[PDB]
Amino acid sequence: MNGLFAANDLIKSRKVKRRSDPYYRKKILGTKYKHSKIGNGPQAKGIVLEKTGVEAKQPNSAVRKIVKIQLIKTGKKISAFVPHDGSLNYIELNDEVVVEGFGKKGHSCGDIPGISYKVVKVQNVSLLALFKGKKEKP
Amino acid sequence: QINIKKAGKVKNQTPKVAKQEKQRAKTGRCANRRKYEARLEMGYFECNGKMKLNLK
RNA sequence: ACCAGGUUGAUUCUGCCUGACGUAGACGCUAUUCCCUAAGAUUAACCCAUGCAUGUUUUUGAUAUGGAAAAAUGGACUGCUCA
RNA sequence: UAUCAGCUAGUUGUUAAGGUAAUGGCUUAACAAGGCAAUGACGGGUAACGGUAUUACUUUGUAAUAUUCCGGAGAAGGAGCCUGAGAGACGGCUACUAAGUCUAAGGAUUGCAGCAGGGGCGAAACUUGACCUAUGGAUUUUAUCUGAGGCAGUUAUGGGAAGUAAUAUAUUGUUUCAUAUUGUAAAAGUAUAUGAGGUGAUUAAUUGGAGGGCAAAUCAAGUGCCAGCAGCCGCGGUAAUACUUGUUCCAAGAGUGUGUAUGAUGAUUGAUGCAGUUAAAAAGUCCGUAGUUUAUAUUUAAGAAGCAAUAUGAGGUGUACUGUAUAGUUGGGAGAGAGAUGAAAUGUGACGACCCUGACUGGACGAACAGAAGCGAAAGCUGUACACUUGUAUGUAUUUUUUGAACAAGGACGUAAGCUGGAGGAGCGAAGAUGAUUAGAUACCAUUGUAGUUCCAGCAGUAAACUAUGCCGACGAUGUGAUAUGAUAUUAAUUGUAUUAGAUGAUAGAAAUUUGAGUUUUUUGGCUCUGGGGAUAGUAUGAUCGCAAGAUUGAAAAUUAAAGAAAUUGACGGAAGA
RNA sequence: UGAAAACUACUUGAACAAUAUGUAUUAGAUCUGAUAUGUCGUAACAUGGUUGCUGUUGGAGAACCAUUAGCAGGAUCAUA
RNA sequence: AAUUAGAUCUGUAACUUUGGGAUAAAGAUUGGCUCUAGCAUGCUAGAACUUUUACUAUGUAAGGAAUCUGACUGUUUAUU
RNA sequence: CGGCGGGAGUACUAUGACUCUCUUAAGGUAGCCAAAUGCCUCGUCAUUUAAUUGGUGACGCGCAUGAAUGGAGCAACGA
Ligand SMILES: [Mg+2]
Ligand SMILES: [Mg+2]
Ligand SMILES: [Mg+2]
Ligand SMILES: [Mg+2]
Ligand SMILES: [Mg+2]
Ligand SMILES: [Mg+2]
Ligand SMILES: [Mg+2]
Ligand SMILES: [Mg+2]
Ligand SMILES: [Mg+2]
Ligand SMILES: [Mg+2]
Ligand SMILES: [Mg+2]
Ligand SMILES: [Mg+2]
Ligand SMILES: [Mg+2]
Ligand SMILES: [Mg+2]
Ligand SMILES: [Mg+2]
Ligand SMILES: [Mg+2]
Ligand SMILES: [Mg+2]
Ligand SMILES: [Mg+2]
Ligand SMILES: [Mg+2]
Ligand SMILES: [Mg+2]
Ligand SMILES: [Mg+2]
Ligand SMILES: [Mg+2]
Ligand SMILES: [Mg+2]
Ligand SMILES: [Mg+2]
Ligand SMILES: [Mg+2]
Ligand SMILES: [Mg+2]
Ligand SMILES: [Mg+2]
Ligand SMILES: [Mg+2]
Ligand SMILES: [Mg+2]
Ligand SMILES: [Mg+2]
Ligand SMILES: [Mg+2]
Ligand SMILES: [Mg+2]
Ligand SMILES: [Mg+2]
Ligand SMILES: [Mg+2]
Ligand SMILES: [Mg+2]
Ligand SMILES: [Mg+2]
Ligand SMILES: [Mg+2]
Ligand SMILES: [Mg+2]
Repeated sequence: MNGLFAANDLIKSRKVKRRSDPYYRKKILGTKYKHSKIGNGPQAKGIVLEKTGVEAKQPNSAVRKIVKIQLIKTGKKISAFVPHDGSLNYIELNDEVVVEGFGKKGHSCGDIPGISYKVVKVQNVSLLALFKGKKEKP
Repeated sequence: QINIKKAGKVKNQTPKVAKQEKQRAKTGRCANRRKYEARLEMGYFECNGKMKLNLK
């Protein structure tokens, strides 16, 4: 298809080959509006229901502490990972949390299986500061 | 049959020693001045950075 | 006008993941000045308490020495939002 | 966007009239059959207001642009109209639908996508403040109005000019304090000057990190696969520079990090500019329309047609004959085992096998010659004689004059099984049933046994259908061969054209290998088809084919740091030789 | 037409019902595949103990067996 | 017992043994008088006027969605 | 013409792919169901209704279903 007067056959052929790009295919179908887990935003809110732990994959061995919540914007149930040592003792049930993502394009990183979200705020108190000990929990 | 009772075992167990107050650290171009004269005396520019700075 | 780490007892390739760097929104911690510049667009073009944003003019002169009405002239511009 | 290929009936045109400020199927009579499409009509989706001033990144240009300015549309949703130079107007009127509010119960009434402000929604966004100072509008705008428009308050939205010390404990003297003038619609604030007091451990610096990428500690104390850290690789088993605390060091600095989109890194979208034998990738093979493209000194090569040698060829189709062997019927002779396995067993024979003989009937197939030899578009093609029919190549003063290459739509052929109908059935033989081996065998071994494999008439369309190498065109190193045929030459040779086998060098390649897989980062002669990390998966769903089995087209949600190609060193073999 | 109130006929036409259809989204008894984490065998890799592998047609707890055609990516580039 | 029913014009689904389902379902029109227009000369289209509005004296299908069983046309206990 | 069994252990509970065992001619395969075929029985779940021993769709250790004594199946047709 190399010719001087072949612009009509060149554009029609190169649009077909571009559809096999795995990043461009999701842009056409619009999957980020259809199958989004959290919506379209940086954070979210929720209500805690359980305080349970999971076990990491081989070859490491530990117990990772998580929490099963229910979102407000959509209404679905989801699990999030408590990201610091000794931080679950602040958390009580029937409370509110704020959820932030991991930063690996919608996948799970580390040896934590099937979980892609982590807690950042409890009762409008920063959990990063509360581990440092600057504030106190009401 | 999963235990969550051992949450926060290590950090509450290690004993706390207090901080030691330090002089007020200089800030600004004088902070860059104290760092430049300290590097020039040990020949840090001549050996092309091949030494240990934090020595303890 | 620049690339690095990861498949093997060791080697050379194809191939992808990750690090380093921009542009718009939200968030954590900490803040002494001065000048410039911005602030309910993203979901709900969803519902509104209260107060205020369009009147001028001897053209005649209200049993009235300067204002009643009637006439004349503009309210179709300007401002707000993106269904 | 083809998992949207046909669509349109006031729709296309002619004549005539009405209506408008005006052209016009803009509306209405009569007549006619037109109008648009693979250069994508007609449909479906948008988390779609169009340009522009302005930002990035760049070797011919891409991406963002609610934000400054120009243009278009709407005032809860729809429709209709008055006044008027200009409204299908909403801080103008009428009706219906969805929401309401006041009442003495007869009735009356409201549109904050105008400025403040409240409610809901959310991860997410400010004073129910003063004023006509400057720029403007309202038919002369020096005094009327102006929530248009200015002037101030709240906020880490960003960009600038700067601070937190300097000279050697001491000296001098920047901010945190106040006051005049200038200024303001009136008040701030900025600038110029002036006052006091005495401090840089001060009123005056934080955020992240210290195994590699990646600048900086094998520093100390606790805990022992626990608690925990880590974008990827990876640390934690009583001496951890890789978790918790404490000391010290590094990077940026009035800022510093965490996170969701979206660009660059990317020569992993390749026009410049990727790859298609073996890593993902050339439809099973030909014919042929739209689109793409072309040898020319404008008159001629090539192409197509046609002769000679009736050269050469398991090319195809149909009638007539023929070859031994296996199996069966039968006439003679004779009288115990025949047949198979590593070794045996069931089965089989005195109603006489097995062997040597004499005659017959049927079905399948052409041994040895038989090759790195021939023909065919591919799948394929070996007994003889005739009939019909067909290729490529070599020679040559034969006709015509550019008729060419490759191909979306369409068409034909296509081993082996498998289907419906009729013919036939010697050997072989899935399924089924028995005898041994075995812990177990429904498998390998052996004995039986049906469909099938044979012929005619049709459907069906899949293979490791492989040279795993699409088709056309120009140039290339020697040596030994093979098929056809012409010239020189003559019994002794060396030479022309078209195919084809192999060896040694030379190039190219990641390498094995290699006359193309060469003429390439010093990348371009023309044209069709296919691939973008593994797995889910050639799986679901829709459409088109088929008597059926099934065939072509062909995703996603949830997952995962590898999967893979060529080649060296070991180890192993119920592998082979010396 | 009518003194007017009003009656009659065309035009634009909001709203309310009955059905046909197009685009999204979502409950459901039962219940198919797939991914992430002990029991019974030994299909594949050496001639993996019956050499492997594609295509079709039948069997079966399970990998998988068996008839027929093909390929070397084989255990042979090779002996009148 | 009641509703539907004749004739003309539009329109017609799931399923399928590809013939059917189907006259599916669902809508609209119908008198009298005076004319115009075709050619086949007794049939069919259109127009104007008018009314206590038109197949209906007699004759004339209620419709749709599912399950069990028999393939269909046919025959049989003269008198339960 | 006819016929087509029973008991024991074995992978937090639970179940038994797998194994052992009495006999016999062979031990109901492909299919189908509380059906005109299911005693207990007005079986269990869903749906139809204000309310259902009725109707329809799923489940199966089926008193006593099952292959020309034919099994599975509804397009056309039915006082
Ligand atoms: Mg990141
Ligand atoms: Mg809005
Ligand atoms: Mg007045
Ligand atoms: Mg919008
Ligand atoms: Mg929009
Ligand atoms: Mg007309
Ligand atoms: Mg724009
Ligand atoms: Mg509103
Ligand atoms: Mg307006
Ligand atoms: Mg308007
Ligand atoms: Mg209006
Ligand atoms: Mg308003
Ligand atoms: Mg407002
Ligand atoms: Mg904000
Ligand atoms: Mg620190
Ligand atoms: Mg270093
Ligand atoms: Mg990190
Ligand atoms: Mg680190
Ligand atoms: Mg590539
Ligand atoms: Mg391979
Ligand atoms: Mg391959
Ligand atoms: Mg022969
Ligand atoms: Mg030849
Ligand atoms: Mg094309
Ligand atoms: Mg084709
Ligand atoms: Mg055919
Ligand atoms: Mg194929
Ligand atoms: Mg192929
Ligand atoms: Mg080929
Ligand atoms: Mg094996
Ligand atoms: Mg084997
Ligand atoms: Mg091999
Ligand atoms: Mg009439
Ligand atoms: Mg009958
Ligand atoms: Mg009787
Ligand atoms: Mg059964
Ligand atoms: Mg039945
Ligand atoms: Mg019931």
